[PDB]
Amino acid sequence: SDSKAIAQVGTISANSDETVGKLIAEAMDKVGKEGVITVEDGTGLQDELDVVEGMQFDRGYLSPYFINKPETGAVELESPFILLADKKISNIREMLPVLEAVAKAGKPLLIIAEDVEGEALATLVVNTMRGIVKVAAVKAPGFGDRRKAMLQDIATLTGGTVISEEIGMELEKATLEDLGQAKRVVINKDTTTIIDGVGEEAAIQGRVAQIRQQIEEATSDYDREKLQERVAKLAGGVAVIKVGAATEVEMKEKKARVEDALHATRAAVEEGVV
Amino acid sequence: HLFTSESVSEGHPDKIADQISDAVLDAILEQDPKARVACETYVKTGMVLVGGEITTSAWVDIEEITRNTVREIGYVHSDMGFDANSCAVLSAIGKQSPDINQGVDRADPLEQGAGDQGLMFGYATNETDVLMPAPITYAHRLVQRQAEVRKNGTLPWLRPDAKSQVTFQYDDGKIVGIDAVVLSTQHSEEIDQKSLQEAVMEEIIKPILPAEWLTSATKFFINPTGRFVIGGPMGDCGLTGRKIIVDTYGGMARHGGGAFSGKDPSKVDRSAAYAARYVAKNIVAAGLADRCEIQVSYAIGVAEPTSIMVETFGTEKVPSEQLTLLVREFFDLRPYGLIQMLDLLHPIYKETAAYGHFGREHFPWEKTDKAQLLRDAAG
Amino acid sequence: NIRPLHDRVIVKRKEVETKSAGGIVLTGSAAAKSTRGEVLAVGNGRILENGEVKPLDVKVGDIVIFNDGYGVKSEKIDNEEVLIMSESDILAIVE
Amino acid sequence: NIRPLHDRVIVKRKEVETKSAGGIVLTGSAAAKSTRGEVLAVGNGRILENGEVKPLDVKVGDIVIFNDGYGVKSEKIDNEEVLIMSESDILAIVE
Amino acid sequence: NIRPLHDRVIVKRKEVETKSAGGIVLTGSAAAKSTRGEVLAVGNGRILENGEVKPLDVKVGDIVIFNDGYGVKSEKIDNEEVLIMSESDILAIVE
Repeated sequence: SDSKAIAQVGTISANSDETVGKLIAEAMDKVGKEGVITVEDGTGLQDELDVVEGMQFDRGYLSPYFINKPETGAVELESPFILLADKKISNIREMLPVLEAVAKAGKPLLIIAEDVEGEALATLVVNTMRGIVKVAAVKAPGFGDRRKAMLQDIATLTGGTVISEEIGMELEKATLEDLGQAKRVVINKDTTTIIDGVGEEAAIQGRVAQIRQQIEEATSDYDREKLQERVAKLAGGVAVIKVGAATEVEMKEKKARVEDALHATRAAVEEGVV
Repeated sequence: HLFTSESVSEGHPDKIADQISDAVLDAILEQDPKARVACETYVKTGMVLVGGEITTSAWVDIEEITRNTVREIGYVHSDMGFDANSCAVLSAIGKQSPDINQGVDRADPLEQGAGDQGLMFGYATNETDVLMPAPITYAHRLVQRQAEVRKNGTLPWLRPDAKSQVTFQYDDGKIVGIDAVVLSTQHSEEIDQKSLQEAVMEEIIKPILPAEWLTSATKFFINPTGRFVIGGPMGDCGLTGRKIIVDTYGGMARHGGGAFSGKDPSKVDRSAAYAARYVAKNIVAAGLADRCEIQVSYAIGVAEPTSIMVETFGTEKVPSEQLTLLVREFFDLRPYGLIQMLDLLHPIYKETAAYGHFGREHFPWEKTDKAQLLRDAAG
Repeated sequence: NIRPLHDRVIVKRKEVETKSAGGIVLTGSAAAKSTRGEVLAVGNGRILENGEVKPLDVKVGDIVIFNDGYGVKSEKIDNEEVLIMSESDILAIVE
Repeated sequence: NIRPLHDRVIVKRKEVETKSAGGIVLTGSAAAKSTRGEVLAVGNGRILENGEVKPLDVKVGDIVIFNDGYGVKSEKIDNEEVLIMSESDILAIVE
Repeated sequence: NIRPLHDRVIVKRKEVETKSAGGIVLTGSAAAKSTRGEVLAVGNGRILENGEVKPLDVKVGDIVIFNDGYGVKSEKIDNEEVLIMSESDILAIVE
């Protein structure tokens, strides 16, 4: 249970390398028990650890005119809305009510749709520049059924409801009850982060239990990895270990050793040590 | 046993050359019902060459056809080193033949003789619904899926160049699963490597291959070296007729090696193979056999076929003498007789140029309307 | 100066609006062509089968609602586009 | 105030009912656009061939049954969708 | 209840018989839609060119033979489909 034993197991499992064992123990302590730790090859000469708190997806802003903080090259929204849509967008006519309603309040709004065409981008950017309503647009992350699954996950965590055309829900009739909330949102060129959502907890436990039980029936370890990553993203944290070596051969050797140490530490936590 | 079939996309120079040759053939056939066409195409970096012997009473300019055809694949940019409009096409075709009046006289079209000597083969198995070997069929479907997605615009950074390899294992002569799936495709530089394989496997690999045939032992390979940005005619020499084995069956059936693209229906090197597949598909759809092949032989300057042989691999429900008897008295194997009953003299060879000449229901030679009659006769 | 013949009427349409039921600003294809205008001059009247002329119901200076179509022709006068149409294209009188 | 010309009437169609002979809710293509509405303003009357005017048979406040088509024109008045259509395009009067 | 306007009448089509000229019960597309019905109400009358009214020949309660086409419009009244049609589409009257 203690971090000393985990560090010792990781050290022994990596050909007596104390640095990787200590790094793995620290990462496991930071992330916790319900989380994902993965290893990717780095670019520097020494290993580094990067941990992500909350959830984030690899989707960025559509247009460079949304950034209100050019110093960091990223846009920050304070207490915004979240609008979830699965249909392609090419005309603004379906969002006049929601945009006018949220402009009547003042605090910002965020749009998560699978794709928005330039016709709506024009009105959105001109409205943001003229200082009437502050909005941002990000593409829906992923593809296929996984995309809708993670859209539902975002809806559950942010305390809102998804808007799907196939379930007979239209965006014209949407109102503030169908929009979620979040403490802060940070969007850069490649990632979008939702910070401290206001969803109900029991829904969170229900969703994580559903995905956890769905893990069992999966036959490919790739699907198991994806669903475990989804569980960690919805609840918990995700950490990545970037191993560093001068040459590609040493890179592969160190990566294999670190993966072996990770597996050994996981098994020791699960069952115990002798 | 472990067998692998490989298919290529329409953006490859050889497939580009094949498409050009068949596009000209359809245009010539549309203008001239009874033209003679024997053409070949060569494509390189910025230079396109066409040649052969085409004897027809009509005239067609090849420039507008080539630009229209190349634009169809999607070569409308100079980023890959080949653009439709910026390129140049030259003609090296002899539009006239000395023998246009000496041999104009004909005795009887129904007794026309074969212009070539050789033996042709057919093949058909009930492993797939399309009556075709599975590994080649699914390899064609994968690259077909990639083009449809690329044309749909949902995946705009994909490039025409793509290659797929599918591996199938057989236990007691039956399919039991999928071993390894490889899809090699060219992409734009904006998207990183990690996001690249995720899109292709979940939208091309996933909704095409059967789910019940995929197990935990299946291995998915995407971009083995890691960077397939370089492609197009710049990276490889282009010429016509080099992968006939890929187009016909993928190696599961013995083939005569005769080139298909750029040839008129008059030559038996193309049409007679179509009839053999038509006969083989018909004789197997009736349930008379699990697999069957038709061996038809022709001699240059000889009208009547020398020999017709049928082989079944011992799966026949009736003696082979009955099988040979039925095909002779129910199928017209005449070199001109099969032309009339398969009505190939129509501008339909453009779509056949890519994605395999066989394995599509809409093709005239892939119909199974005669299967019911043979079942009654042999029953 | 242009004088229409018979029952035709020359109008000029209003500029397209920017704000739409609030602060939302529409640009490009979002803002459609205006479907209203003001009448500048009115025709003499419609020719009846009898031969008499029936004066047009629309008067100078009014505001009309019209439907664009093959009957409405766009003419540029004094570097300003004006619309020439019959009275049948006019649907209603505003205020 | 909007008043039509000749024999045109402006109507406002009723809302699309979801419940159908019970608590079942119809969505999508199951429920189509309504075909009943009430008149807001009535035209002066149709123009006869000789030149006389004939008063219309519809009074303000009646509920009418019409058929939507090419001749029916939709215009936005006071941020409310109303239909401008001829008197001959209505079928019957409810009650 | 509704009443038609001008030259329109409202009819209800009778049920199609199954046993035709004997015990042969017809099912499927063989039992074509009935082309005969009974009038429920009669319109005011067609407006002539001079403006007069010509009373309709059909009287309420009679049985009429008509042809189904584009001019016939169906309306859901009291959860019972009826037909809205002009007198020009009425072919004959039974008895």
